[PDB]
Amino acid sequence: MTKHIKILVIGVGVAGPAVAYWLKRFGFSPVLIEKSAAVRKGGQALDIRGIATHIAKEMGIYDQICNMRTQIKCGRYVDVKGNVLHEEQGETFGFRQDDEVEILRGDLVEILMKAIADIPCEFKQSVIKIEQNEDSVTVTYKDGRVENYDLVIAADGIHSATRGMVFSKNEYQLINLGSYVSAFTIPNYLGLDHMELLCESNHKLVTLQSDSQADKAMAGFMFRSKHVLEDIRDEQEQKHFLHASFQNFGWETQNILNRMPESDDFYFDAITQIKMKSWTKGRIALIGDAAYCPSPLSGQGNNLAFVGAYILAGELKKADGDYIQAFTRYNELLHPFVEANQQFGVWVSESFLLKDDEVSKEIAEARSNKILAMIKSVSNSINLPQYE
Ligand SMILES: Cc1cc2nc3c(=O)[nH]c(=O)nc-3n(C[C@H](O)[C@H](O)[C@H](O)COP(=O)(O)OP(=O)(O)OC[C@H]3O[C@@H](n4cnc5c(N)ncnc54)[C@H](O)[C@@H]3O)c2cc1C
Repeated sequence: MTKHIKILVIGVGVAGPAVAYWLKRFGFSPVLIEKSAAVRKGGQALDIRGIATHIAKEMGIYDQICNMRTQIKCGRYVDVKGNVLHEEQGETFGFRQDDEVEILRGDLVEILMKAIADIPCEFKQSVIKIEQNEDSVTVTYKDGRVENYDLVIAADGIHSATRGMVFSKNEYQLINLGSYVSAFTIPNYLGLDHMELLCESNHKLVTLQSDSQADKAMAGFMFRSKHVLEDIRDEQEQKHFLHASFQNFGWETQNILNRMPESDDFYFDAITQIKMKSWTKGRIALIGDAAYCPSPLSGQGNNLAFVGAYILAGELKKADGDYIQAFTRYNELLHPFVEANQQFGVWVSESFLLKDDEVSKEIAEARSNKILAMIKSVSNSINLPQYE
């Protein structure tokens, strides 16, 4: 029966715990593994918008998520001289409305994990080899130990090890949107109070905010550049590149970068999308960022994770565990919605920053209203199946 189907879920992020929840709810018995020692605190702020809110509510975690929501009261577009060009309330500023809500990743994962306390999960575990035939998937762990599963569902992030292990270069594209993103936490030297400031130029923008930690501020950088690092993983090269890339930006960049060396949660990566004709191969399926990351410019990453988790578990349910039928349904039903939200992210990468002109209240406001409407449109551009 479905209960006795062995399913390995790799990655305790959003998609992994999400798909584990729905699989369990739909009569299956999944198990989770995680490379990290434990759930990482805080981190990037995730949007739960569109249909993802409906899924969250059915999961019985929506009120919990709201209890832990970000509490930015005010967002401001400012020029390099610190003048306020355009101001908006927090939710509107983040292009959210209605029941939509923003929550830090770590907080959301903790909530997700509490919702699946009955599901076996093993941290500090890593898969080093995967092999499958028609009957089974053989998983080799770090210590050389081996186990067999009927199915493996990998939710191990945009830099998916599993994707590289299972798929060839012809079976997926890493789509570069010609821009970089960086973020780190610093002392709230400005004394921001549940407020975010955003300053921008023709190719770059810098954000600075404080929210749930009063004596801390989260700095953000987004910019376009065709430059390539000799080693994109080299944190020292990242900080040198970022500093040199913003040396003449003005505004608070000097004050922010002066505090960068002492920040301990530094993050830097290219803005990238994962494009796959098929998210699956035999008994293995990718999900979440590993399968179809829409990049931070889309704001749809979380949305796609929840929807993917719901549909995949659903189609497996309807197929009574027949993964071949389910995986096909998984690819067909979900791709257009993924592609829609990915194209939105691409659009943001190409037209959010003013090409020629300097920002003003009129532009900031019109652009804000336009993005709010458009994101609402794409985030709801799928008709969610009812598996129950
Ligand atoms: C700077 C930034 C800002 C963002 N902003 C937004 C936003 O505003 N709105 C939005 O909707 N989305 C945003 N996103 C995207 C969003 O964070 C993700 O799409 C979402 O968390 C879903 O990710 P996931 O669960 O598929 O994988 P992840 O959240 O990356 O989790 C993967 C998990 O698997 C683990 N793992 C990794 N490799 C392995 C391995 N080999 N073996 C075992 N475990 C492994 C990781 O430690 C992690 O816990 C942003 C992303 C970034 C980087």
